[PDB]
Amino acid sequence: TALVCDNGSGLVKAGFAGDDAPRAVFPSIVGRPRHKDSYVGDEAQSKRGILTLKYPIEGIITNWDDMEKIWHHTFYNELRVAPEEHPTLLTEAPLNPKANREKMTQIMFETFNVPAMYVAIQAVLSLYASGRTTGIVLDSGDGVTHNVPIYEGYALPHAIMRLDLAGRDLTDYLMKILTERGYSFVTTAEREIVRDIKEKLCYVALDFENEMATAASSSSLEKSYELPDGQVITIGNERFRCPETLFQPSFIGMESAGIHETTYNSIMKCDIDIRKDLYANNVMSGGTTMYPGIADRMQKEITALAPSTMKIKIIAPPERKYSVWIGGSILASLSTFQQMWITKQEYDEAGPSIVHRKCF
Amino acid sequence: TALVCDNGSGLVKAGFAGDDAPRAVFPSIVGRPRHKDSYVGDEAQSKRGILTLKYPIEGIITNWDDMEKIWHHTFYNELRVAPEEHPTLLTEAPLNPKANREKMTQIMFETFNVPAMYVAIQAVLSLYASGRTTGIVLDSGDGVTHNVPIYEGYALPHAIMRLDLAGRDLTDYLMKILTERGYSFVTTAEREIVRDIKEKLCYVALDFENEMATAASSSSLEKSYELPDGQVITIGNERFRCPETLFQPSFIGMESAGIHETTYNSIMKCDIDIRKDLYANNVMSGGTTMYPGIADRMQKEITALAPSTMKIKIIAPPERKYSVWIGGSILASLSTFQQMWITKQEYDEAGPSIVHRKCF
Amino acid sequence: TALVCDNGSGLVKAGFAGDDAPRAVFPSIVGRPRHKDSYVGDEAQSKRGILTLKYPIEGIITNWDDMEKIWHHTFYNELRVAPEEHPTLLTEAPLNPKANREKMTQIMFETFNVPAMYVAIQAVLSLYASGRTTGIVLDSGDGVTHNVPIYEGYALPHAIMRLDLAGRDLTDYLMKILTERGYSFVTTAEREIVRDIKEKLCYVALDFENEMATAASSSSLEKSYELPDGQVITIGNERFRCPETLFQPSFIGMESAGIHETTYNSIMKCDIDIRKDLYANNVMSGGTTMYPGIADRMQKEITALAPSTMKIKIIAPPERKYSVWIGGSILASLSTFQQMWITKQEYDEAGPSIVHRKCF
Amino acid sequence: SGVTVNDEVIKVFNDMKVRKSSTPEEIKKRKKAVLFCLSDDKKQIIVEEAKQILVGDIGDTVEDPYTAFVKLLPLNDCRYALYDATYETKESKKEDLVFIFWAPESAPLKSKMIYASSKDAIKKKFTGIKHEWQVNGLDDIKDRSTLGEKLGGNVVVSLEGKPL
Amino acid sequence: SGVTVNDEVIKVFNDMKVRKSSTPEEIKKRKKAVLFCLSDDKKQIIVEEAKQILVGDIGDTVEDPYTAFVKLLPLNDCRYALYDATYETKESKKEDLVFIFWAPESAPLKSKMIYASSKDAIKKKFTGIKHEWQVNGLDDIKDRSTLGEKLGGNVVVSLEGKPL
Ligand SMILES: Nc1ncnc2c1ncn2[C@@H]1O[C@H](COP(=O)(O)OP(=O)(O)O)[C@@H](O)[C@H]1O
Ligand SMILES: Nc1ncnc2c1ncn2[C@@H]1O[C@H](COP(=O)(O)OP(=O)(O)O)[C@@H](O)[C@H]1O
Ligand SMILES: Nc1ncnc2c1ncn2[C@@H]1O[C@H](COP(=O)(O)OP(=O)(O)O)[C@@H](O)[C@H]1O
Ligand SMILES: [Mg+2]
Ligand SMILES: [Mg+2]
Ligand SMILES: [Mg+2]
Repeated sequence: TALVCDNGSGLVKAGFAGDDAPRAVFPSIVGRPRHKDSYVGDEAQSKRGILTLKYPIEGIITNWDDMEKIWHHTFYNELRVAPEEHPTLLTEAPLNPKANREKMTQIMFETFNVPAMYVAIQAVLSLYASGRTTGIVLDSGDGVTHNVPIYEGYALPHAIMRLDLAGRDLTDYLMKILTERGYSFVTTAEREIVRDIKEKLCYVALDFENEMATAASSSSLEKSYELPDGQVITIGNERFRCPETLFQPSFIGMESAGIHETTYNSIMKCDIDIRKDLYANNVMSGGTTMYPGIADRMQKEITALAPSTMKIKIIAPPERKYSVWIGGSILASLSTFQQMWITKQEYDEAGPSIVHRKCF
Repeated sequence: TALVCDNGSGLVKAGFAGDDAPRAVFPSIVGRPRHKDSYVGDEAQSKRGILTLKYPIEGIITNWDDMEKIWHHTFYNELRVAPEEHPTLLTEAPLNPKANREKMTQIMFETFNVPAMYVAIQAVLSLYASGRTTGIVLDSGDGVTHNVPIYEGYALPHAIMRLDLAGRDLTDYLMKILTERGYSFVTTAEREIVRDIKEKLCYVALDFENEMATAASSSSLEKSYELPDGQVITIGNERFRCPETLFQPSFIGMESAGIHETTYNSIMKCDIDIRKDLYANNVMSGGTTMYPGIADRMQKEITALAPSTMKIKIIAPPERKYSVWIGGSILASLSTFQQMWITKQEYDEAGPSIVHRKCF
Repeated sequence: TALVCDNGSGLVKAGFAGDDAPRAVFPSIVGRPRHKDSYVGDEAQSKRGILTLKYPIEGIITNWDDMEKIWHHTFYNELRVAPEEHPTLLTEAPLNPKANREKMTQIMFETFNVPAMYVAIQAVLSLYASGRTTGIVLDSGDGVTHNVPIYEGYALPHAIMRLDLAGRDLTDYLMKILTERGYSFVTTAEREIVRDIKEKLCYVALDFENEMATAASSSSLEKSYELPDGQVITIGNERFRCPETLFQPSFIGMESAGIHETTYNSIMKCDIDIRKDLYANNVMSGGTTMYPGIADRMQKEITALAPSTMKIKIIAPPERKYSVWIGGSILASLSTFQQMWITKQEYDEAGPSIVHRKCF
Repeated sequence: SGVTVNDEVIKVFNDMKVRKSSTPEEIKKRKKAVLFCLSDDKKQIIVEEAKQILVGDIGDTVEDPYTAFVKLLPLNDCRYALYDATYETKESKKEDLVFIFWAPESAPLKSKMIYASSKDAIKKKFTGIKHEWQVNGLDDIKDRSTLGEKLGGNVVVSLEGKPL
Repeated sequence: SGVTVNDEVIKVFNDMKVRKSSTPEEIKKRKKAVLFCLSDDKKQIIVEEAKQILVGDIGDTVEDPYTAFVKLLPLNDCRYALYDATYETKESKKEDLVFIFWAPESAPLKSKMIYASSKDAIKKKFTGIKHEWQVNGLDDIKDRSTLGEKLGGNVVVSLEGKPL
């Protein structure tokens, strides 16, 4: 048995190795009162008008006194097993600095007293769970969007693009374009409802001008959602105007390239001989690539940038929301993985420096 | 032993803790002659043609020189025990200002010299005595009608509705619609008789138009009441035309919402996630919710306003007339409540400021 | 000659261009009977117990069958001139959607048959009438409060904050804190009197704790107001406890930031090089910034948030109540503005699409 | 406001909230459902002696862990309870524990008031318990679908192995 | 309750309520004050023939438009009237038109009853007229300050160009 605790940007996924899906999915929030000392995860999302909300993984761990709270809430209150009897796999973002990879290993052995651990990369486990070892991985989470080109099982660090537009800034834009209709969502509990409208009713337009010109005359588009108190709100052309922010970031007012051009400027930054085996192997993951019609829009927009003799292929697996977690649940439930781990005795004879040697 | 003195809007209920019902029930009146200096409670209701009647709790205490009279009449002349040997629980209305909660504590310790006291909220003790800690409390008294939504044992102060239509304005309307028949009730002693017709013979119509159209042809409706001098008055369709003022306040000429719409506009003013556990837990109390057929009319009228997928449930307990008092008689007769009280030594070392700290 | 009709959130201001102040100031209300068909403006404020009141500009126009009533009442019954012989400037709120800007132009040319029109932005005309083209505009009206940062004559749309706390929710809070004293204001005609107590006797406390601790012992604070029937009500510490809701919205029970922090979170959302020329040029407008001591409180509270080397300056002009209207009365009475307008012939050759081209 | 919780209650809560490495004998002695009551003089919340469901008694004497939990509760008196729920959502298979405040409408007022004022005194000591559920009438707890209504509403698809 | 208003009255009201583009000759032929009376057989409200004040006659023959309006009204008979008021408030300069029901105490009862029952029949046809003002005694209309009392009370600062 082994615990797999994915250190998400906006959702901590955690479960036991060998399961198909994580047991615990909860926000990466530590909330403190404005004037119990700290509320963690779903408790700080439930309370209203009294808390100030902080994120310790707002994709690189910023605050280690808040991150210890998040992990204490994962083992005891959500997984429901003691950490000193279970080995604990963890995950880190691409481009994580070397000092942050040692402090993540020191907390598991000194604070939580784990018997063994391991730390993997979030982009590599997404590519291995699409049956590939070479391919560019679009990992679009809640708080950060990465393009990681991987050639033969090793991510190329100078070519890793990072876009700061991600699915959290689509929630806080969907509260603006539904305020245009008249639905004045503004509270913390009315942000979770907008985030659940986003999952169930948004989709990416194949062409934005011909869809928005069809949105005036057609009645097929308009949907009806039912709120927690049974009121019915009617969403119209805000279904495709929200995830189109990922392809045109000028809607949310930033000058950054879209996800069809940070993908292209990450293939062009790789060596000349390996670009053809990255054009034909775009692999997607994370919660924000779950929209329908986004594999059909990424293929169209990259093909318009890329030269004409190259084969552009976007691979979207159907369980890509949790592919970083599912890849760490297969790999830690292997019976031949039992000597791969970093044991507590190897920490006692080499300190935090062990993590670079065995979790490369 | 402990005294429980409920500071009623039109009836002071008072008794000893551990009894099922209050020993003393008397009006909240101080009467003074037009030209003994002041008559209190039943004395000022008995005298005629010579007194001007004043109310100090006409639900928030207005006059503290008249309220000291009311409480002096409760301890000595009605309870019949000295206050300096008995601890004294008191009650306050919802939305009572912070200065009025300190002056209520200063009078008990400095004027009456109580050994200990406590002050509770009238809406919270009504909800706890229906076996709930979350639910909207319709507290319809003599002089004021409150809707207090309570979530997890704490009343939400921005959502507390107050309607100024209450059971006292139904007495002074029943003297008008029995003047239509020819029974010229006009004196002070002929107002108490009209108030006793109201208790024994009024009921809420399930549908007003089909009951009033049945009232012309049917002989089942018409009742006969016997006055203190043995004369027999015959009341007809003024049985359901009186408490229908609570559902249509345009009868008594005010523009205010009825008690089936101030209840709804107090659930809609609460946060979106908790409204479903207020729709299914309407709890009633006070003397003016005692009419038969009012739990069956509140369910019908709120269901016609509320959205269709929400479960509307009205809970009427059978002893709801004194549920604020009975809840303070159980809670002050507990043997483990003996360190909860505010003692006289804690007043001497912290002044009136102690009441906020220990009677929250 | 030209008409300038400001489409207010709670007060339609309208007059002829070249005048110093609007001829017509009346509420944005269409009232309909519960069971003439519709009463508009002051007629629906005068009638009592029989009307249900609706707002079509409750700052973005919601109902176009009610907004046609409001404008029909402005031209004929209040301005007193026929619209087909006078060109008509109009105003729109910041963040008004593109479809609502075309329907506003279609009604003027097809229903009212104007010879020419123009549509301006309410925040830009407030900044130009303080002698600036760069500066953050706090526009606090009756129903909505905007912070619009403007750099070189163009409002930055991603940085425009909108707070839903505004001067209408201070009237409905002043009816609660004067109910604490005993003045039971509850009717529609007793809401206009509370709204006139608010104009003449409220002020913003420089420090709330030292003013409210002075309010217990001092006799300088307490004022006396005289009602329409000659009765005298005495207001105490409800003079500064009412507009302090704008700086602490937890009093009215919402979790939103105050107007000293929605101003700060609108400067921080603008580009890094232009924030110093927004800190030193805060400009205020609208009816709800008219309180005395609010330019001295906004400077204190923004300085406590902002870094210490930045110069915080709040500019309050003395005629800021009507600065959006006065700026449209100067600009439409210019003799060189006569080719700026959208004529009826330009509507006939380009439809509603003309408004984007010439009223940018 | 009165009553404190006994330290034998907190030991039963720590056997349910955090589970730990167990023999196949001892994992059949964990508690699926526990009822907490009040002592004879009404000063302390205690663990009720012979009203509990073990995990090892499921599938044999107890056919279903939820239908045999509704039958524990007395219909003329009030209880706290603590139920370890097993539910599968649309995307994930979960397991959390539910605090039930049972207070029927047929109970006397001296047993309805004394638990409503003591609920905050036993909830504070139960760290990390997410699902509170007050229950009054039998009809609100008896059906299987009304537990899955509090747990996820419309996203639960299998509660205690049975589909909804 | 009886009398109807003649269609020559409604034409005079539409010349006052909505003004329109006018030559400097024609804007001096708009009406500042008009008196409406009853016909000889008392079936219809008519425009009275030679009791009216024009806008063009102000500043010459009529020195002041309000002092020369009080002198039109008969002291032994009743009238409706219609006065286009010019008033400046504290913050704004306005112009609205006032419906005056003149019915003095020295008039006979057959001329006091027949206008009080016919007032609702001529008010309904006057759309959008805000300021109703019944007047009985001379002393209540004669002073300038008692018009500004009905119009704004204490917020009027200049009525017909003269300060109050
Ligand atoms: N079906 C969906 N459609 C669109 N967005 C979704 C969907 N499901 C989840 N999301 C979003 O994905 C984000 C969480 O993705 P995740 O990969 O877990 O992020 P992270 O690992 O950065 O915490 C949230 O913003 C969430 O709203
Ligand atoms: N059976 C009854 N039916 C209707 N009204 C009743 C009944 N019994 C009492 N009342 C009324 O209830 C009011 C007193 O209720 P109470 O809750 O004691 O008020 P308060 O606490 O505001 O003094 C009086 O107006 C009384 O006439
Ligand atoms: N002197 C004043 N002090 C405080 N509030 C005022 C004052 N004068 C007007 N107001 C308020 O300002 C609001 C109207 O402002 P306005 O800018 O016209 O709003 P809108 O344009 O949104 O209709 C009303 O709530 C009114 O009570
Ligand atoms: Mg992720
Ligand atoms: Mg009461
Ligand atoms: Mg405005």
